[PDB]
Amino acid sequence: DLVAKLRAFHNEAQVNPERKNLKWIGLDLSNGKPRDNKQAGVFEPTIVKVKSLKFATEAAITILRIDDLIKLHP
Amino acid sequence: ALHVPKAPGFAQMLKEGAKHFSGLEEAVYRNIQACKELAQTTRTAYGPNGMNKMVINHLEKLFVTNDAATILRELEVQHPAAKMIVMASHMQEQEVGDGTNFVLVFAGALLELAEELLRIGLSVSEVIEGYEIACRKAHEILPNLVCCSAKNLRDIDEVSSLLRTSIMSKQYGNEVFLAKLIAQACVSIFPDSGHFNVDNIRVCKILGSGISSSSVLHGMVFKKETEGDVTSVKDAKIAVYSCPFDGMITETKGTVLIKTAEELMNFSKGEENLMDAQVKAIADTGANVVVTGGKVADMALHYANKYNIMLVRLNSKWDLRRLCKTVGATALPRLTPPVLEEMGHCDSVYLSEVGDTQVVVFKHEKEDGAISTIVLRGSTDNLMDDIERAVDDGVNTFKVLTRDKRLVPGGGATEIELAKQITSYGETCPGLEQYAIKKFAEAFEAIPRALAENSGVKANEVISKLYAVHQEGNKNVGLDIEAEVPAVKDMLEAGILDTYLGKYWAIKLATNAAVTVLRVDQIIMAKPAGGPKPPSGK
Amino acid sequence: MICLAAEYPAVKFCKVKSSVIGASSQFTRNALPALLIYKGGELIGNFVRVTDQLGDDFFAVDLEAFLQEFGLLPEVLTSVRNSASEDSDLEID
Amino acid sequence: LDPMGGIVMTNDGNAILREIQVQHPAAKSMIEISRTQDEEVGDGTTSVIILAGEMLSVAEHFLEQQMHPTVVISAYRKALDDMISTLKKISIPVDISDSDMMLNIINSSITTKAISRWSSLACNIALDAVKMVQFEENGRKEID
Amino acid sequence: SRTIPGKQQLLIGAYAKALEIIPRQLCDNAGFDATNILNKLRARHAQGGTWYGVDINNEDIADNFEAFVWEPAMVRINALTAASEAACLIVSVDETIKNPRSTVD
Amino acid sequence: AAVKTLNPKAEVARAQAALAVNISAARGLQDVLRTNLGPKGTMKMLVSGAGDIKLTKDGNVLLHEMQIQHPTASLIAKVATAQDDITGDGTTSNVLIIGELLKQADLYISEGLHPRIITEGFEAAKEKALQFLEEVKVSREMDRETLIDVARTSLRTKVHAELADVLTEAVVDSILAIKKQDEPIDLFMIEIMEMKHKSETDTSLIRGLVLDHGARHPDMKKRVEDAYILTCNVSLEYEKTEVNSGFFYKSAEEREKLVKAERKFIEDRVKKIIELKRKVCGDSDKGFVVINQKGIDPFSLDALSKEGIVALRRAKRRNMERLTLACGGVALNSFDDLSPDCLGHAGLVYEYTLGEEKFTFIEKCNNPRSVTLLIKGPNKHTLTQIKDAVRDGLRAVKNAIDDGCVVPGAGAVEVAMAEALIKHKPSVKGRAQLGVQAFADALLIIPKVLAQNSGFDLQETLVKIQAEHSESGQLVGVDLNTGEPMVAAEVGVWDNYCVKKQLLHSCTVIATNILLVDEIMRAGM
Amino acid sequence: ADLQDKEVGDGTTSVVIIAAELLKNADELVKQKIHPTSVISGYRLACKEAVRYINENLIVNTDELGRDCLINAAKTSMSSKIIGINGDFFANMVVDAVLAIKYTDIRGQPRYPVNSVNILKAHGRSQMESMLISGYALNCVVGSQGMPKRIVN
Ligand SMILES: Nc1ncnc2c1ncn2[C@@H]1O[C@H](COP(=O)(O)OP(=O)(O)O)[C@@H](O)[C@H]1O
Ligand SMILES: Nc1ncnc2c1ncn2[C@@H]1O[C@H](COP(=O)(O)OP(=O)(O)O)[C@@H](O)[C@H]1O
Ligand SMILES: Nc1ncnc2c1ncn2[C@@H]1O[C@H](COP(=O)(O)OP(=O)(O)O)[C@@H](O)[C@H]1O
Ligand SMILES: Nc1ncnc2c1ncn2[C@@H]1O[C@H](COP(=O)(O)OP(=O)(O)O)[C@@H](O)[C@H]1O
Ligand SMILES: [Mg+2]
Ligand SMILES: [Mg+2]
Ligand SMILES: [Mg+2]
Ligand SMILES: [Mg+2]
Repeated sequence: DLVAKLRAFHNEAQVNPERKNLKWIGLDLSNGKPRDNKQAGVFEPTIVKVKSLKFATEAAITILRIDDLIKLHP
Repeated sequence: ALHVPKAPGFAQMLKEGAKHFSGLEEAVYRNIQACKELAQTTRTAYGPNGMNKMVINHLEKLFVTNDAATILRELEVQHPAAKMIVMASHMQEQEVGDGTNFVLVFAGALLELAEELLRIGLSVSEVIEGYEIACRKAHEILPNLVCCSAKNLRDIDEVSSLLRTSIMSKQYGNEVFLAKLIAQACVSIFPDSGHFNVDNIRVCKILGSGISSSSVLHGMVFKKETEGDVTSVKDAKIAVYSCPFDGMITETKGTVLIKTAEELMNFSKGEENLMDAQVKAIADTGANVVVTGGKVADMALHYANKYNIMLVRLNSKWDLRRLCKTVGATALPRLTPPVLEEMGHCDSVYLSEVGDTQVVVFKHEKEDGAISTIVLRGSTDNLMDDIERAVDDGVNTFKVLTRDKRLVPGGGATEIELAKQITSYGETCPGLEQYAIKKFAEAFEAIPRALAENSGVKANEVISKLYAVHQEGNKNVGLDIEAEVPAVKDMLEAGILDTYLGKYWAIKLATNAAVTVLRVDQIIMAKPAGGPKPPSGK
Repeated sequence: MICLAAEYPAVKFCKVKSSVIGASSQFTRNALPALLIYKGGELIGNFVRVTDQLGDDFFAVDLEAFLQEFGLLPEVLTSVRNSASEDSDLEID
Repeated sequence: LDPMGGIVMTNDGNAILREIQVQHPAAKSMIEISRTQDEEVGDGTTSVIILAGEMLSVAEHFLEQQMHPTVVISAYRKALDDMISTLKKISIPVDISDSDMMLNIINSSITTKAISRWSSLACNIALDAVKMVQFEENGRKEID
Repeated sequence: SRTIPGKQQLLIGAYAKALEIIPRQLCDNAGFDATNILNKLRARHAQGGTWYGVDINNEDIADNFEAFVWEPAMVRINALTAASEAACLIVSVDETIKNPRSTVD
Repeated sequence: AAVKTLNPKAEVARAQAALAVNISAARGLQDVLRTNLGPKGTMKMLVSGAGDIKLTKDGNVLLHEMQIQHPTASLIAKVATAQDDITGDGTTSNVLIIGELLKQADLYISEGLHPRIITEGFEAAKEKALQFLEEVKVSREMDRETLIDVARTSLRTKVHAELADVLTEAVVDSILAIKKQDEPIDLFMIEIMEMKHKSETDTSLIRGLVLDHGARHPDMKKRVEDAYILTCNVSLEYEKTEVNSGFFYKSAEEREKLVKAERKFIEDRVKKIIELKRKVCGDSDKGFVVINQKGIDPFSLDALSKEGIVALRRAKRRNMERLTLACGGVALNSFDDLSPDCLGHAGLVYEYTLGEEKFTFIEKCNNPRSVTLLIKGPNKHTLTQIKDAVRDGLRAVKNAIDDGCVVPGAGAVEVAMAEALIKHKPSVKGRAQLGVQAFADALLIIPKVLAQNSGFDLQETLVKIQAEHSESGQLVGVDLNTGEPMVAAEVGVWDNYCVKKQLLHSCTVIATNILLVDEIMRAGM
Repeated sequence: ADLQDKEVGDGTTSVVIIAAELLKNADELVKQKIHPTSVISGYRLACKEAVRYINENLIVNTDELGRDCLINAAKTSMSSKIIGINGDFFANMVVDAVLAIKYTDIRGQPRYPVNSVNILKAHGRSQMESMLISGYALNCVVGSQGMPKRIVN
C-alpha cells in the first residue's frame, strides 16, 4: 500500500504539469506514510545514486552474459 | 588448584547420567522458560488468522494443521514442565474438544507473569494463593458474561450458525459450507432422547474433487467391493452375521472318518446340499443383502449368487457394530435365518465409484438414522485430514452445546471483560495477593493480543480500545478481523460465540497446570534410556 | 601457551588433538607432550616428551626459558585503536 | 580458578568477569563493558553490569510486542539524558580541603570490600598516597 | 480484477497472468517464440474469439474448436480447483518442523 | 590393605574411613530429605528413564526414585521401606533422625571417643525415651473428630489444602464403613480405583464397588435399578477336554450335530443361571447382574443378554471377596446347587464409559462392608500423588483406631523427650552421658526442620519452644504460621503412637549398627 | 560493494540490492525466451535514461540551501547507524571537521581531503563526550617521563 501510494503521487507529479513539487514525496519510515522529504530534510548526494545505478547495471550485465560454467577440479 | 571436586553429600552419591536441579533459579525459572517457549511455538496458530504448521514426526508422517493439540501430539516434547502443559492441553481436548491453544496461551502467560512476580520479591506460595483466588473469582464472574443460549438444537440454520464460530478458527476461508454440512450431520443424529453420541458421526475421505464437493449421507460408506454378482439392491433386507459365511466346524478337532466307499462318494455331495439348504433358508426370509464379518467360502458365494444375494464383507468388528446400529439388525453368531426382529432394513444398498475408489453405500432416504456419514472430497490427503479435524471440532462443539446451552462472546471480549473485572476485584483486596490477582487478570490479555498479532495489526491499541469500550459498558465488543487497521465491533450481532463450558474448563485446566508447575521446587531426572518405549504404551 | 601468546603477539600459538591427526598408537600412549615448531615450513624444534625436562607442574616462565635455551623465541598500551584512499593533505597549490 | 593454576578471591565485578571465558558474543560485550567501567573510573563495576541486564530485560518486554527496537533506543537515550540531568540536580559539593570528608568518602567506597575490617588505616593510606602523588608541572595537573 | 479497489486487484491479475503458463509452455516445448504467440492470442481474445489457441503444426494461432482440439470442461475445472487448493495450502503454512528420525539403522 | 593384597581388584575403607563414608552418605540423604518434612515442605519432581513424571513428597518414594548407588543409602532405604510397609508413615522423619544421630555421634567420636560408649548412651536414651513416650501418650476414644484430625495431619502434610480436606472425609468415612467392632481392619476391602477425567477435588467415596470393565455385549442394559448380584467363579466359555478328545464324523449332518452338541456343557450352566434369574425375579423392574472371575464366550453373552442379564467377565480375584462383603451374596465356584439366598443385592448398578475404557458402578448397597475410593484428576502424576496420599491417610487412621492412644504432633513430643533425656542424663553412669546428650540433640531435629521449612530460624524458634515447655510443662509444638509455641493437642495436630515407637526403635538400632561398622569391603569378584 | 565504498563511500547496500534485483528480473526475462542481448541493451538504455532524468529533474542545487543542507545530508547518512539518534550533534561535528580540513587547488576547485581527519577511538564516557579537536590528535606519548607533558608555545 505504501509503495502504491508513493507511485500514485509520483505519477500524478509527472502527469500534471502544475504538480512538479510532488517529485520530493518519499517515505516517512517512522509514521509509515508518504512525506515530502525535501521539506523534511532527507537528502543524499546525486553521485551516490548515479554511481550505484551505473555499477549495478554493469554488474548485472556482466553476470547476465554467463551461460556456461566449467569448474576444473583442483 | 585446578579442579572443583563434587561437593560431599548428595552431589557425590548421584548416578552417572542423573541431573539434579534445586531452588528458584535453576528449577523454577528454567521450567517457566521452557513453558514460555512451548507457548511461543504454538502461539502463531491461534485464531481465524492462524497459520498452518507442517510437522514431520519420527515416522516421516506429515501433518499440516493449526490445531494446537495435534501439533503438541506430533512434537517430541522433552522438557517435563512443557510435558505437563501438554497433558493439560490434551485433557482439555478430551473433555471439551476445543480450547487447547487457549490452554497453552493462558498457561504460558500465567507462568511468565509468575516469574516476574517471583523476581520482584514475591514468594511461590503467595503467587499460588493469588492465582487460586483469581481463578475462583473468574469462575464466579463467568456465568454473568453469558450473552445468549442455543435454545434450539433440532434446527439446521441455528445449529449451522452456532458451529460456524467453532469451525471458523480452522478453515477461515470457507466455514459456511462446512458449518452447513456438520449441522446437517448433527441434526440427523441426536434424536428426541437428549443423549448425543460423538462417535455416531462418520467421516469418509475420498480424494479427487476438492473440498467443496463434500456431502453428508444418511448411512455408512465402506471403501470395499461386493463379493458377489449382485451390486445393487433397491429394498434391502440386510441380515448381518458375525460368523463367517461358511459351514461351521467343531471347535475341538475336525476329522472326517471314512470307512466305506459310499461315505467317500457322498460326503462332498452332502456338504454341498447342506450349504445350499442353509443359503436358501436364509434367502427365503426375504433378506436380499447378507453381511458377514469373516471369510466367505466359495460354495456359499456360489449359492448366494444363485439366489441373487448381495455379499458385503467387513473386516473390522467396529464396522459391523456400526452397520448394525445404522440398519437396525442383530449380528447373528450362527448361520440361522434372521427372525422378523433381527432383520435390518435399508432404503438402498449399491456399489458405486467415487474418484477411483470402489465403495459400498448403505443409503437411507429418510432424514434420520442412528449413524450419519460425511463424505469428504479434496485434492490432498493432508487437506482432507485438516477438514476432518475441523469436522471433529464442530461435532465436539455441538456435543458441548447439547450438554450446556450457554454461550459467551468471542474474539477476546470475554477475556477482556474477565481481565477488567478481576483487576477491579484485586484492587480492593488488601495484602500481598493483590499483585498475583492483578497478574492473573493481565494474563487474560494474551488472547486478544495473540488474535491481533495473528490478524496483522498492532495489539496495543486494540487492547486499549477494548478497555475503553468495556469501561463504557459494552461487554460484547471484541476484535474485528475484517479490517486492515485496529478496530473493534460488537460480536453478539456478529455471531462469534464461544461455549461456556469450553471457557470454564480451559480456564480451570490452565490455572491448574500453571499452579502445578509452580509448586515444583526440585527436579531429579534419571539417566535417559534408549529403550523401545515402555511395554504399557506399546 | 596462553600466557606466552598474550605476551608475544607475533607468535601464532595453536593446538591440535592427537586423535584428529590420526597418529600411531605409540604416539597416543607415550608421546603426549609434543611441541612442533614451524619456522618457514620446516622444523627448528621437535620437542617431544618434554615432561622429563619440564616436570609436571611447570609454569610459563619455565617453558619460556627452556625454549629460549635453544633460541626458539624471537626477541606500550594504546587506548583501543588508532587505525582508521591515500589523499593526505595539500595547501592552496 | 585461574587457568595457569592461580587462585583468585574477590568480590570485584571486573576481577570476577575477566576470569570467565564465554562463547556468546553478547557475554563478550558485557565483559568489555565491565572492563570499560573499571578502567574509566575504577568503581561501580557490578552496578553497571546489573543495570545493563535490567535494562535489557525491560527492553525484551517490549520486543516481545510489536515495537521496533529503534523506538526503544530513542526512549532509552531520552531517559539517559534525563538521568544525567537529575543526577546533576541532586548532587552536592565537597570541600576537598576537609580531610575528614575525603576519608568518609573513601570509607563509603570501601565498605563493600574485604578491607572494610581495617577501614581507617586503608582510607588514610589511599588518601595520603593520592595526595602525595598529585603533581602540577607546566600548568598541567595530573595524578597518575 | 480491473473493477475492484486494488489490494485484491493485483493478486487476481497475478492469477490471470499465471493462467497463461499453458500456451507459453506449449510454445516453448514446440520450439516456437512464446512471447509473440501469447501477444497474438491476447489481442485476439480481447477483440473476440473464445476458442483461439496455439496451433502447433502451423507455428501460429487458430480456432481450436474448429480444429477439433476438444477436451471436457471437467478436466480444466478439476485442474483449476486442485491447483488453487494446493497453492492455498502451501501459502497458508508458515513454519516447518522436522522431528529427528527414529530407527535410522 | 590385606584384602587388596589377596584380591587386587577390591576397594576397602578401614578405621575412621568407614565412619566418614557412612556419615557422609547419611548426611547427604538427610540434606535431601530435609525439605520434605511438614505441610510447608516443597514438592519434588522425579523423572524416570522413560520420561515419566512423578510428583511426590514422600520420603520413601523419593528415596526409591533418587539416583543413588551408595551402601549406607541402601541401608537407610531398607529401614524406611520396612517403616512404610508396617506403619505407613514416618519415612522422612526416619531418615532425618538417623542422619542427625550419626552427625551428633561423630561430633563426639572425632574427639577420640570410642563409638561403643556412644552406642551404650544411645541404648540408655532409647529406653528412657520409650518410657517417656508411654507416659505422654493420650488415650482417647477414637470418635470421628479425632480420626478427622489425624487424617488431616497426614494428608495436609502430603497434599494441597482443600484436596487434603476432601481426602480426610473420604478416608475417614471409608475406614469407618469397612471397620467391624473389635476386629482387625482389612485394608484390602477399600478398593482404590482411579479415573482421569475430572478435577482433583472430585475424588469421592462410593459405598460399593467400581470395576474397570463393563458388559461386552452391546445389547446389555447400561443401567439397572434393583439388581440381584451374582458373584461366580465359573467359566462360561468353551473349554476343551483335558485328555485330547477330538471329533470324528463321516458326513456334514454328523458334523452339524457334533457342533451343536459340543456346546451343551456351557449351555447347561447358562440355563441354570437363566432359570435362577427367572425364579428370583418376575418383573422388569428387578435386574440381574452376573460378575464372573472367568471368561464368558460370545454365545453365552448373547444367551444372557436375550434374558436381560448384565454379565461382566474376567473380574479381579479380590473383587469376589469385595462384592461378597458389599452386596452380601455368596461367591460360587460351581452351579451344582445355587439358591436365591446366595444372590447379593445392589440398589443401583450403572455403567460409565470414559474414552476407550468402561467402568461399572455398584452403589446403594444395604450396609457395605467394602467400599471404594474413586480418585479423579487431570494428570497421571496427580493420580499417583493422590494415591500415595490416601495410602498414607488410610494407614494413619487404621493405626489410630488400632492403638487407642495418640501422640501430640508438631514436634512437641520430641521436645519433651529431649528435656526428659537431659534430665535423666545424670542418672547414667560413666561417659554414656555424651551418647545420651547426642540422642537428645538428634531427637530435637524434628522441630528444627519444621521451623526451617516454615521459614523461621532453627535456634531461636527451638529455644522459644523449650523455654515455653519448661515454664508451663505443656506439650507445646511449633506453629508453622508464626513460629510461636503452640499446644498440639488443643489444635488437633496428632501423631501416631506406633509410628513414633517404630521411629525410635528402628533409628536407634540402625544408628548403633552403623556406628560400630569399622570396615566396608567389596571382594566378591 | 567494495568499489561503491571506495569511489563514493555511501549506498554500499543499495547498490548490492539493486544489482541483485536487476539480475533476478533479467533472468526472469531470459526464462521468458527473451535473448540476453536484448535484455542487456534495454538495461543499458534504461540506466542511461535514468541518469539523464536524475540529472535533469530530481537534483536540488545546494547553493540556495546553505549549511542546513550539509547538516541534513549528514543526519540522513548517519541514520541506520549506532550514532543515528545523536545525529543532531554528530552532524554538527562532521560538518565542522570537513569545513576545517578544506583546501583549494589549481583551477579554483575546493577539494576536501577526508582521511585527513584522524579518527581516534577510546571507550569511556558517553557518545556526547566525543571531542572534536581543533588541531591534530596523536596516538603517541612522550618518550620519557623527564620531559614536560605540556608546552604552550
Ligand atoms: N470471526 C472472528 N473474529 C474474531 N475472533 C474470532 C472469530 N472467530 C473466532 N475467533 C476467536 O478465535 C478463538 C479460537 O481460537 P482457536 O484457533 O479455535 O483456538 P482453540 O482451538 O484452542 O480454541 C476464539 O476465542 C474466538 O474468540
Ligand atoms: N553502608 C551501606 N549501606 C547501604 N548501601 C551501601 C553501603 N555501603 C555501600 N553500599 C552500596 O553498595 C554499592 C557498592 O557495591 P560494590 O560492591 O562496590 O559494587 P560496585 O563495585 O559495582 O559498586 C553502592 O551502590 C552503595 O550504594
Ligand atoms: N499443622 C501442623 N503444624 C505443625 N506441625 C505439623 C502440622 N502438621 C504436621 N506437622 C508435623 O510435621 C510432620 C510431618 O512429617 P511428614 O512429612 O508426614 O513425614 P513422614 O511422611 O515421614 O511422616 C509430623 O511429624 C507432624 O508432627
Ligand atoms: N530519515 C529518513 N527518512 C526516510 N528515508 C531515509 C532516512 N534516512 C535515510 N533514508 C533512506 O534509507 C536508505 C538506506 O540508507 P542506508 O542503508 O543507511 O545507506 P547505505 O546504503 O550506505 O547503508 C537511503 O537510500 C535513504 O534514502
Ligand atoms: Mg478452537
Ligand atoms: Mg565499589
Ligand atoms: Mg506423615
Ligand atoms: Mg548510508
